[PDB]
Amino acid sequence: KKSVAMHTNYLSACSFTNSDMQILTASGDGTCALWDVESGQLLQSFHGHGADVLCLDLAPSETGNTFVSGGCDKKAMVWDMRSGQCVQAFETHESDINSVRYYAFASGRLYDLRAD
Amino acid sequence: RGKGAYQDRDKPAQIRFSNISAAKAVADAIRTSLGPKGMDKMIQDGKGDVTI
Amino acid sequence: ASMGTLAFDEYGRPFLIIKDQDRKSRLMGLEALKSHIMAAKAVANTMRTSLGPNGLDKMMVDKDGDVTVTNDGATILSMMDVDHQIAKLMVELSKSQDDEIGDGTTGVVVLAGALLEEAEQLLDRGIHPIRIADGYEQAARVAIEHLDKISDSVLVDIKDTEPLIQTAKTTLGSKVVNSCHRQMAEIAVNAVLTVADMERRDVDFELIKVEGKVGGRLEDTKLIKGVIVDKDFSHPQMPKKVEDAKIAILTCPFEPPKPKTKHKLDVTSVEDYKALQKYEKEKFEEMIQQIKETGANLAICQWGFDDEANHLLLQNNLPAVRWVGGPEIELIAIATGGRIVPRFSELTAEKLGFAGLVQEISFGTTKDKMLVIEQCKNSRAVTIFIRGGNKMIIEEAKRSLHDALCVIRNLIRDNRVVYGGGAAEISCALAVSQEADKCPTLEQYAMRAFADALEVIPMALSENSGMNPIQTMTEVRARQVKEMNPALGIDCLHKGTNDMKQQHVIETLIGKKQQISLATQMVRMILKIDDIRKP
Amino acid sequence: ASLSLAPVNIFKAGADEERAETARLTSFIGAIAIGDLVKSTLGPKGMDKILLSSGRDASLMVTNDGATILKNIGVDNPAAKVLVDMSRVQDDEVGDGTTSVTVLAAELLREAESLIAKKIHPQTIIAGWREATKAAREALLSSAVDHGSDEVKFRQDLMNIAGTTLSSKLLTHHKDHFTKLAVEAVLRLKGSGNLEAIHIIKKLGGSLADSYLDEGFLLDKKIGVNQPKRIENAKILIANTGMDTDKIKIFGSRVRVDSTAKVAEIEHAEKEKMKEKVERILKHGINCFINRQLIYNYPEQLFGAAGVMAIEHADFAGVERLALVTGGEIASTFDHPELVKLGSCKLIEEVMIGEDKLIHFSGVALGEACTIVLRGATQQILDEAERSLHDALCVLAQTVKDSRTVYGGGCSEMLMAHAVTQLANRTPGKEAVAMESYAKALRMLPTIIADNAGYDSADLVAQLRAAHSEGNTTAGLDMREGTIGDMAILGITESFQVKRQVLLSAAEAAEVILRVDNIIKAAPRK
Ligand SMILES: Nc1ncnc2c1ncn2[C@@H]1O[C@H](COP(=O)(O)OP(=O)(O)O)[C@@H](O)[C@H]1O
Ligand SMILES: Nc1ncnc2c1ncn2[C@@H]1O[C@H](COP(=O)(O)OP(=O)(O)O)[C@@H](O)[C@H]1O
Ligand SMILES: [Mg+2]
Ligand SMILES: [Mg+2]
Repeated sequence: KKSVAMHTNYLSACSFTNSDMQILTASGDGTCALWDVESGQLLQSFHGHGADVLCLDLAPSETGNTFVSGGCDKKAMVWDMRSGQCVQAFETHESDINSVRYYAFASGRLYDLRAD
Repeated sequence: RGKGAYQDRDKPAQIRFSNISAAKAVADAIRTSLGPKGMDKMIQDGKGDVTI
Repeated sequence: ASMGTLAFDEYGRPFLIIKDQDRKSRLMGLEALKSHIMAAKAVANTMRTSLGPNGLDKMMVDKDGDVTVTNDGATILSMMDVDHQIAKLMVELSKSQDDEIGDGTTGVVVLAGALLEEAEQLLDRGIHPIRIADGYEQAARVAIEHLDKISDSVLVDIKDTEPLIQTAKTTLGSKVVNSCHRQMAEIAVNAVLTVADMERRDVDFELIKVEGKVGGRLEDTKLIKGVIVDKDFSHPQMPKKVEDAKIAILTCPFEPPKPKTKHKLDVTSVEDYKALQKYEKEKFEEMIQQIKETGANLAICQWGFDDEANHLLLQNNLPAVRWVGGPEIELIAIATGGRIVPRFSELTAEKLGFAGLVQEISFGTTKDKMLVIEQCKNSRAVTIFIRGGNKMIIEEAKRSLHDALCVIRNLIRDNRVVYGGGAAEISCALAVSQEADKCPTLEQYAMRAFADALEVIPMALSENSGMNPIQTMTEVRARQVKEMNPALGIDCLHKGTNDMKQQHVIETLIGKKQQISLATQMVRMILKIDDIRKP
Repeated sequence: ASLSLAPVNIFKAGADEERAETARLTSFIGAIAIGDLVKSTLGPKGMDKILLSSGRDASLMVTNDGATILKNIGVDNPAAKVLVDMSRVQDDEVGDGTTSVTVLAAELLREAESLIAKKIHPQTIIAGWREATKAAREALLSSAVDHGSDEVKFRQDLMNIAGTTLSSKLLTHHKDHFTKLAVEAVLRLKGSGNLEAIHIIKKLGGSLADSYLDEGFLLDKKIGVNQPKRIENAKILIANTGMDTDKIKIFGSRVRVDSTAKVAEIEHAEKEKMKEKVERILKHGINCFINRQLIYNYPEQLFGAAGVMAIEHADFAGVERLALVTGGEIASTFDHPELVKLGSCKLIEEVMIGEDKLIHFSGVALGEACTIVLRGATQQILDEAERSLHDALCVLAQTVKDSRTVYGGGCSEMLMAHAVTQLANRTPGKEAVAMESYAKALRMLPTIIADNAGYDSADLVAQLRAAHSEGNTTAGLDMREGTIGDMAILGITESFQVKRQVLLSAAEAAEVILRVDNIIKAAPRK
């Protein structure tokens, strides 16, 4: 097992990426983190989203480059590995999104990426 | 002339005194462990770890 | 009079009719009407202090602690946490007025409250509420006919926008942007006129993008005949400014093609691996060359792309931006005159949009960048970029400019205006008063009460401006009766004259008609209700 | 009647409502409390604050910055929220003036409370304040002086502005050294406004005077194992490629064979692909290689055998800064060596700063990116030094953008207030009283500046007012001894943009808060 345990705060969700090479983690401070299983280095930490993240979803058709994160900011915001930026965000949710399902993705309100 | 500024607010003086008191307390706490005749301290963490 | 009924039978046996009837409340008859009238009066009296140029603001705090300082009545009532059902009816009435017109969301509540306040003393004298509602409907019909009679027409030509500017200024005069009043009116009028189906058809607000960023000043708010995006050039080393850009809009990520169906590509030999690697490299090179062959100077995607495509775009002098949203893609395509191409193989020169200037804009010591597309040929989309000293005034400016755009849209739909400042209400009250003198006396009380309720707007305007309400209203009414001039209103700004024609206080006739109609129907419903059965 | 004071209750449980008296009272109390809290940290003799977090981390920080003080406080008063947002937006627009704008808004709202007590309608106050703001802005613009033509005069103005900005912070101990530091750092940007190109490294230990601006660049990354640790006349190649189990982006591809010999052959083919990638990179003729992403063991040993120093995991900011300082191009394909330019520097080596090892780029080609090393006795000292440098660099960059300068030390406030008083003296009605209160708040600003120093604020303010009314338009407070003097001679200058923004934002927020006559709260979730 990886059992890395490099984390100052607790882990709301530790979602293993679809690519069998790296893991995606989000701490209790609302910042997501990407770790390489082989090397162990933290590739990049995602700022913003001040309240703690609560769900992590990678892209379903492999494509280990984009993911969506939601937490207590009542936000549904999408990232990108190749730039480390919030490429897309949503505002419909208003209460501490618990779990998110990737279809577009349904979170608890079905969002569509092609039309925002 | 005579009297200068009144300095109505008393909080800054209290803050300075409290800061100095805390620093002096820390210095007095660790004074006993100074020099070749100084002696060690045993510190027990909340988790139960013990360090001398 | 409350809790329902409690009998437990005349034989002592249990008498249960409705589930949980012991913990359910009930109001019957006239007391329910009085409670509803009192609640509506409270709501209207809360609203009336934010009416007119001298009206004050309400500072709304939601459940999360976010603060919204605003003057829009519809916004205030929407953000107001009420529990009384009649208050919810008032909130829905304000929302209805906002949806139908966009302006006058505060006048409707005051008018309905005045109508119900008069209906209270009418009910106290033993008149059936249905008769009061019928009299109110008759008086509302008379007032609407009088408004149509005294209405005046304005020209909605693009060559002469002065009446439109004056109407927008009148709309904005009660908001916090009255410091930038004329500039705000100018940009609202130009934004509406730039994007509008000229043959008196609809105005599509989807093509008016209102964006606000903190910093700067209110005077820095400007109308941009293009699209403002919250993105930037993907590679940090591409130029920040492109002139005479030939824009290529794409919705295909600059990645190797991927079938939608579940697909597995089998590699069974070293030659297969080499062929796949060469296929990847050639796909990247071919897509970049296809983009370049059309002669485009700037490429816009929607789904982002990877490092190889980014460096190829930089290497070939092709500035590009990625992850542009769908609505922003549509706006860019509309403004630049270019089509949206779903894949590189369909990208031709004729599908390229054109922009006179594409620039990246900094915002001081904030690291944030925004893309600007403007100087198009015949751009059919506009962007209003609002700057301010804090987010709260930015939101207020957003809703104020929305009010101005809605008013100009109403002018587009119908070009008949009525002079405001209480002149319209006073003239309608006078018309109702003359009509009531000929009516049989039984509906006369309802019609006179309707006239008195209509007279509340000039009183509220006078009281907000510090003038004595009754004296000012009586003087203005006497002047209107003496000299036939339905343009005399309340001098809220103390300009020295009571004539709103020279003061250029202009209101759309459609707005006043909608106000009167909606208030009358809501009052009719509230009068028709006689029971409440809350749990 | 009233929404709350009615026989029938129209609200949910927990919802509240405050009418004119209560709304104005709460707004004024919140604004005045915020202004009093943030003040006393104003002027050269201002003091710092301790911000103790109540959370699990219990983060500790000492600061003189108004924006950071207002950010990290639990605020329930909505008007206080308005002022906090004002301070944050002021910080975003320009680096300084966060405390001044908040104090000005608080004083304006206090004067508004007095005027309301004097039975003056708030609309009249707002109109008078709009007129006063227009007059004060016109006067301040007319007083502005531009030195952007002469290079020596502009450099002197930049030095004075940096010194004035740093005078109120903890860096005032070594103001001269830190002023030289900030001016050199900003001038090295070659006109660009990119403040992210200046990297501040905080290393514990040493004195605060040990801080310095590196003549080249410093990177906090590591070198590979077998790669050289020292390169002279480096040929930099900055990349953003994979170099880590680099897989074909055809994610539907898989290896499906009938024997392990074919699997071994495919593995050798993958290794050969990586070797060919490294050979293509090396064909550029380079001595150093910086990749944004990770570099795995096989490319690491290939670079080591090639005798090329390869730096891995230099983040987006890192590769951008290296591109800015060395002139290289961030590449991702290496099929065209002649179309990619390479960064260059005289020497790269490893240096020790405290107990950590960093990579040093010396004799850089362009140098449009700076690394400032901060040495301090405590973490709080390092954080405050970083914040003070941020303020100084932001103000210097704004002055580079717009070279117009105005005199500080209360001179601009006195001039604007004198103009406002002149306007009010010729205006009839209560608007004159409103403008007089506006000018009174403008006076109160340097009054607080002098009070923080323990001086005789009343006498100094009276002398400044008399001098400005006489015609001495450059008179200002002299905090060295506590008299008045010529700000032009004494060299207290400020960015015209900063004071204009402070005045306009303060007036705007005061008008926004004053317009409120009712506060309605929804039921909180808790
Ligand atoms: N310059 C003015 N002079 C007199 N009355 C005005 C003036 N500007 C606006 N009003 C009046 O103020 C009233 C309120 O308008 P406003 O507050 O902008 O929107 P709402 O009608 O939703 O309250 C309008 O009925 C209008 O007649
Ligand atoms: N050397 C100086 N002499 C006189 N006044 C000064 C000097 N340095 C700074 N000030 C004044 O101190 C005021 C407060 O600046 P400061 O406390 O650094 O942050 P802020 O500008 O955000 O309030 C400025 O308005 C400036 O006029
Ligand atoms: Mg209106
Ligand atoms: Mg300062």
